[PDB]
Amino acid sequence: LELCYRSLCSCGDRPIADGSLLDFLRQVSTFGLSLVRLDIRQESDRHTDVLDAITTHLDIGSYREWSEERRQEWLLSELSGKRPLFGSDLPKTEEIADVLDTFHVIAELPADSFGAYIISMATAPSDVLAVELLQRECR
Amino acid sequence: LEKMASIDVHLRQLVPGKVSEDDKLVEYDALLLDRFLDILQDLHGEDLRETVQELYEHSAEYEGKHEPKKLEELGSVLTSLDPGDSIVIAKAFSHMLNLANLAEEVQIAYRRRIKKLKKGDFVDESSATTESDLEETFKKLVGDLNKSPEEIFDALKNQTVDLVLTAHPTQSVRRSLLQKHGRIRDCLAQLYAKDITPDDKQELDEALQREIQAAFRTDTPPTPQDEMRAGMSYFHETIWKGVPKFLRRVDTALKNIGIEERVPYNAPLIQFSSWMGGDRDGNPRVTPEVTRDVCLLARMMAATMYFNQIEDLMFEMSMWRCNDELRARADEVHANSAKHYIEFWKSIPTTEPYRVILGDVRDKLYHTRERAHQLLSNGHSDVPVEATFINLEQFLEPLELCYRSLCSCGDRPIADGSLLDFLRQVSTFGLSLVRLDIRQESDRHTDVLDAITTHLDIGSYREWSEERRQEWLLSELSGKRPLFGSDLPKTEEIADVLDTFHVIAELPADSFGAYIISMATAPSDVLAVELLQRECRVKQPLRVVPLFEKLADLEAAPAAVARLFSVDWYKNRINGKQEVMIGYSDSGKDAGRLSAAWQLYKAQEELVKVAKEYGVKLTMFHGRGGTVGRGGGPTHLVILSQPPDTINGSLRVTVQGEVIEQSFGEEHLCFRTLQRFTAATLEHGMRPPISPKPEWRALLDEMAVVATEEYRSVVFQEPRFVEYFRLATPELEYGRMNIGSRPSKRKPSGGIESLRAIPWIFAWTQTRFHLPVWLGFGSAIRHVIEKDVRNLHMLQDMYQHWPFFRVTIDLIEMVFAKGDPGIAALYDKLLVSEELWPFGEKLRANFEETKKLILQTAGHKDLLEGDPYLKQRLRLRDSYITTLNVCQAYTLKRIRDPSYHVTLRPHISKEGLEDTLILTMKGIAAGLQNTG
Ligand SMILES: [Cl-]
Repeated sequence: LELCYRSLCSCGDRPIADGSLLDFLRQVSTFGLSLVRLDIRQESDRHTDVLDAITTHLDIGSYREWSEERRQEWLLSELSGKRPLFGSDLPKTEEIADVLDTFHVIAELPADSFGAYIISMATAPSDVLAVELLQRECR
Repeated sequence: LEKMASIDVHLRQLVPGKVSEDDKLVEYDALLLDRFLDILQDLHGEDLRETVQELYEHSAEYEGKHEPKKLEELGSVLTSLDPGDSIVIAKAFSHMLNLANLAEEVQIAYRRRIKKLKKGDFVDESSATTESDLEETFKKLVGDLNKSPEEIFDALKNQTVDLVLTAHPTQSVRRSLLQKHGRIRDCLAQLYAKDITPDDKQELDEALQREIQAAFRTDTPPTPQDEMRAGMSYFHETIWKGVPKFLRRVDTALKNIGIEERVPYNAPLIQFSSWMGGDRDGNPRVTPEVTRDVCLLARMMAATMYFNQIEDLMFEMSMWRCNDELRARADEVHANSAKHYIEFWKSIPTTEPYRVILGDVRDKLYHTRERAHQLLSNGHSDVPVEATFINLEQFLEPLELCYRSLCSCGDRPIADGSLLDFLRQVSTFGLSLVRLDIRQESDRHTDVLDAITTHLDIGSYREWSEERRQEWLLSELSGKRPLFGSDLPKTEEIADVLDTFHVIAELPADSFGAYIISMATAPSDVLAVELLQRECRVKQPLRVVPLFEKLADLEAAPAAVARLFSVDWYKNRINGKQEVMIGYSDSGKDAGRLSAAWQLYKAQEELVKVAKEYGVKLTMFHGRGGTVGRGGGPTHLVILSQPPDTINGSLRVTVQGEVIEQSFGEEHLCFRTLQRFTAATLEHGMRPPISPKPEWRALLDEMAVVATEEYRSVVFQEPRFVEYFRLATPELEYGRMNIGSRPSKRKPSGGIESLRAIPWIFAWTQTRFHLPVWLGFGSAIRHVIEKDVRNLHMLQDMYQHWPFFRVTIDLIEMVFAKGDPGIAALYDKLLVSEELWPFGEKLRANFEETKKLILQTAGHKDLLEGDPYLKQRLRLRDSYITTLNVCQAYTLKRIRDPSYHVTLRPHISKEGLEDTLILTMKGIAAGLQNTG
C-alpha cells in the first residue's frame, strides 16, 4: 500500500492517493490486523500461587512466606540467569494450570493481538517481576 | 570348443581328493566356470576369453606349487592391458569368484551330515558337518548334564538371541544381486536332482546361463538409507519365512523329549537389531534425518510384510465356532464403515468372525504403512495415529484373541498353523523388524556438557576431574530443574548430538535399542548420555551401553560398571539389566590380538563377578572382528568358549556384513545359523566350559606381555613403519577411494592410533598378509618354549582341552590359510622403496615363524588339518583371488608412479585405472571375507 502511495505521488497523482487509498492506510494503522489489542488481567495472588508451587517443587522454600525483598532478589537472580525454571514435572492445581495455560496460549498467537498484562491488586515490584518471569519461562 | 577339458583338469589338480562322497564342489564350480567362460566369449570376444583362461590357469598352477615365476607370468599379461581390458578382466574374475562362492554355498547346504564322524567332545562343534543340532544338544543336556526336560524348556522360554546387523566395511551387496545369486543357487541345486527330466534339465541350463549373464552385465557411495535398504534384504530373502520354521523345529525337539508345550509364541528367542543409520562414530554422514529415515523405512518394510502375510491368513481363518469373547469383538468390528479385499469378498460376514477381526487388522496395517510413508516423504501426516498400531500390544491383542478362541473350540491344531507362525513373526520382528542402536563417541558428550556448563557460568565439565563430573551429573539427575533452553551456543557437532536426541524423542520406542558410547572409560560417560537423554525430553530413555575399546579401558571396565551399579539413580534406571560392549577389532588395533583375546576373557569374568554382586543381569555385546566374528560351524564352539555365566540366556552378537550372505543367503544356511546360535546359548547356560588351570592363566599372562610388547614395538615404535604401511598396502587408496561409507582416519592428521579398526584390518587383509591378526603370537610362543622345555606340552594341552584357547588358535590358523607371503613380497617389490625393502623381509620371516609355531601348538603338520572342507573351499577361492592380487599390485604401481610406462597391448573387445583398482579391492574383499 505504501508502495502504491509512493508511486502515485511520484506521478503527480498525490490527490488520488489522498482518497480511498489514504483512508485505507489510516484504517490499517488504526486497526492493525486485529482491530483491537487484548489486555490480559489476573490477580497478583495467582502469580504468588504459581511461583510458590514452583519454588516448593525445587526444594528452595515457599515464595509466599518470603519477605518482599527476598522475593525480589530471587526473581532478579532468575531473570538474569540462563537455566530454565520448571518442566512438565510440576504439580499444578486447576488455578495454577489455568495461569500457565493462558501464558502458553499468548505464546502461540501473533503479538499484534495483545496489549498489556494487567496485574490486579498490585502492591509491590515483585508482582511485576513475577509476571515478567512467568512470561519468559513459558517461551 | 574343448576348453572345458582343460579347466576341468586344472580344477581337479587344485582340489584332488573328495572331502566326502557328496563332494560335488569341483563339479559345481566346473559347471559355473564353463557357462561363465562361454558367456564371456560371446560378449567380449574370443580373444578376451582366451586371455582370461590363460590367467586363471596360471593362477591355479600357482596355488598348486607356489612357483614365483608364475606371478611374473601373470604380471606380464596384466600390465600390458589398456584400462579397458583391465576393467573387463577384473570384472570377470570378480564374477567368477562370486560363482565359486555360490557353488560353495550349495555344497554346504546339501552336504549330508555324518553321524559316525562325531568324536564326543567339544571339537565337534567347530564344523557344520559334526556340530550338534538342536535335538542332539537336548540329548546332551538330558543325558550328560542330568538336566530335566522341564529345565531345558524353561531355559528356552527365558532365552534371547539378539543378532545385530552392522554396515559392510565395503560393498553392501545390492538387493537385486542377492536375488540373482538366489536364482543361480536354485538352478544349480535342481540341476543335480537325481530324477530330473531331459527337458527340465535343458530349461534349467538355459536359466543358469541367463542368470550368470544377468549378473555379469550390470555395472554415489550409496546413501545410508540405500545401504540400509540393502542390508535389510535378508528379511525378504530368508529370515521372515525362516524364523517360524525354526521355532516350530524347537517345538518338535521339545515333543521328542516329552515336553508337550510349544515354545510360547511371544517368547523372544530371536531378536534383530541394526546399526544401519545409527552408528555415528567417526561418520558425519549419519545425520539425525538419516536415523529418522531408516526408522520409518524399517517400520514400512515390516508393515508391508505383515500385510502381505495376513491375506493367506484370512483365507485360512474361515471357521465359525468361536469364543464368546471373539464373537463379541466380531459383532463390534462389524459396526464400522472394505476397500482392500474386494477382489476376494465384497464384505466379510459375521459367520466368519476370525475373518472379520483379521480383516480389521489388515486394514490397520495398511493405514500404518501409509502413515509411515507419509512421515518419511514429508514430515507430517493426517492419518490418525489411533487408526494404526503404535505398540506391539495393540498388534498382538486381537491375534492372541483369535488363538484363545480357537483353542477354546478344540481347534488348537488350526491355531498352530498360519496363525502360530504369524504370532511368532510379530514377536520376533515387532513393528520394525530391527531395533536401531545409536552410537557416538563419548568425547562428543563431553563437548555438549562442556558447552552447557560454560553457558551456566559454573566452569568447564571438561577440566573437571572424573569424580567432580560424576558428582555434578548425579546432582542434576536427582534434581527437578531443567538444564538448558534454546538459548545455547551450539557448534555443528553439539547441535548434531542434541538433534539426534530430539529425533529419538519424536519416534516410537519400538524402533530403538541401545545407546552405545564409543571410547567409554568411566561412569561419567554413561551418566552423561542418561542426562542428555532425559533433558531432551525422551520419555522412555534407551538403555545405555558403554563400549570399552583400549586394553586399559578393559581393565578399568569392571570398576566403572560396579561404581555405576552402586549409585542409586543408575540402579533404579536400569532395573536389574545392563548391557556392556567390548570390542575385539578395536582392542586388537590397540594391543595385538592375543592380548585382546585373553584380556577380553578376563574382563568378561570380572564383569560377571560384578553383575552377580549387584543382582544385575549382564548382557555382553560382542563387537566386530575377533574370534566371535566367524562364519558357520566355528561360531558354535566360539559361543561355547565364552567364560562361564557370561551369556546366561541373553546373547548379543554382531553379524558382520562380510559373513552375512554366507549365513543368511540360503534357506538351509539360515536355518542352521539360527539353530546353532540358539543351541550354543542353551548349552552354555547349563554346561559352561572348564575353568582354566592356574598355570594356564599365568602362562597366558606372560605370553600377553611378550605379545603386546612385540606388537607395539613393530606397529607403534618403529619410526618408518607408517611410511611402509602407506606403501606396501592400499590404505591410502582405500580412504581416498569413496569406498568405505564413512572416512578412515577419525582425525585426518593422526596416525594408526586414530586409524579405525576396519581399515586397519582391511589394508593388510587385501595383500594376503593379515599382520594385525597374527603379529605377536610368534614371540609369545617362542618365549614360553625357550623359558621352559615343557611349556609346549602345556600349550598343546590347552589347545586340546580349553575351548577359549582352541578357538583363538583356530582363528590364527584360519587366517594363515588365507595368507601367502609371496604375493606380499610382490607388493613389496613393486610399491616399497629400496631403502625400506629389507623391512618387509623381516616381517615376512616373522610371518613364517608364527605359522610354524601355531602349527606346533595345534599339533598339525599342515594348515587346517582338522577342517578339510574349509581348506578345500578356501583353496578354491585362492585361484581367483591371486589374480585380483597381481592385478591390484600392478594397478597400484601404475597409479602412484606415472613414470612407469608399460608396453601396452591392443584392445580386445566390448561389442580409467581407478575403476580397476576399486574392482580389485571389492573382489579380494569378497574372496577373503572374515579375518580379524
Ligand atoms: Cl569399527
